[PDB]
Amino acid sequence: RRKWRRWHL
Amino acid sequence: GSHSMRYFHTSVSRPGRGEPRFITVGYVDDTLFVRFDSDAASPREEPRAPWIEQEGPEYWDRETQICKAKAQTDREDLRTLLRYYNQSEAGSHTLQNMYGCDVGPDGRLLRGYHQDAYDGKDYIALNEDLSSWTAADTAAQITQRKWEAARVAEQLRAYLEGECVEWLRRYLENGKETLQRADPPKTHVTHHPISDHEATLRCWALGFYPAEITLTWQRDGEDQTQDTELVETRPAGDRTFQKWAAVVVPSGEEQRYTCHVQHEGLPKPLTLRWEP
Amino acid sequence: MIQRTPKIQVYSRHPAENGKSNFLNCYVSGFHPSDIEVDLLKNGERIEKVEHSDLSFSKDWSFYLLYYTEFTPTEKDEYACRVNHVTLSQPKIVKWDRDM
Ligand SMILES: [Cu+2]
Ligand SMILES: [Cu+2]
Repeated sequence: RRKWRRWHL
Repeated sequence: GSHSMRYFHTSVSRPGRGEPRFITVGYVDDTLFVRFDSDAASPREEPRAPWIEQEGPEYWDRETQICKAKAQTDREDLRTLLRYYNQSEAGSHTLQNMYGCDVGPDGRLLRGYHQDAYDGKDYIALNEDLSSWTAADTAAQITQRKWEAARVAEQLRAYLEGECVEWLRRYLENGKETLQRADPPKTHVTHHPISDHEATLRCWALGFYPAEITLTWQRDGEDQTQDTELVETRPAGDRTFQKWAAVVVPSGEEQRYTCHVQHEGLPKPLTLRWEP
Repeated sequence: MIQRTPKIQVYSRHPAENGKSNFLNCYVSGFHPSDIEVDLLKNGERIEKVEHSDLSFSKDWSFYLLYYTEFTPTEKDEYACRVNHVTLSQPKIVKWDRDM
């Protein structure tokens, strides 16, 4: 199952 | 044996035609098992292998939430990248992300991955230490600075070492009927004249799973690498793969050539010749 | 941004046997950017209702897609794949050859 992306470039 | 899980994500901006298109798929080994496409009517992540279908509604709800948030993060990030590369808002650009983990036969983490690309080129990648970054250019160095301040590597490391491996092991047990079954290639050699003087020998491998395979032609026991045409391994559409390798041989010398097939499904490597 | 023109293979799922239902595949890979148009052709005419896989990519970031359709090969009927991409001055046709 997925990992939530909590960051922006 | 060894195994992998990967999530692939692509956003493609399309100025003047609404929000970016966003598509993500997840794989265990060479098996597609989930997909999300933003352009679907009421988009949800959907199952693509039978062994994921037993996950309960909470699982699909959380996956769909993650897919939608990633789409929205990519939309903002594509705008950021226009600033970082001093680009116009007129053109279509692409943001790709892959992450996942490899486990060994004991189910231990072998390697974790998380890497991003803009317009088809490396942007920033977590190193194999899961603790430091490789930025491809001075724009990605900005992101690197932001991600160091925010301790992003630590957060990814915790996921890659923990949930990533735990869930992959679960998928492997739940789909063991297919995920832990190697289908050997079905093989044969075809012969096709190209003139009175030479003919193509083509060594076929069909129906195999996983995709990894080695096909080599030898002449009198010597590898013919520079003389061998070898197509990319390709999907059959039914979970299995196909490949072939060909050499041009002088008419009448066909019996000097042997085709060698190595595949995880095979008891031992095969040796084939053309059989008239 | 570098562009990479698609590789193209056209083939059947199973060995072609005249009169038995099968699947015709057109596998496009190794390309960038991801916008691409793929038609499957029967005797030169676009086949309706062709399906395709979801966009994904290889380790080098280049994209790949599978387009496919159920078909029943005959001795007579010719099939082909027509691909258009920003790297192509004109759309490329690759004919289905039972032997490839
Ligand atoms: Cu295993
Ligand atoms: Cu945000």
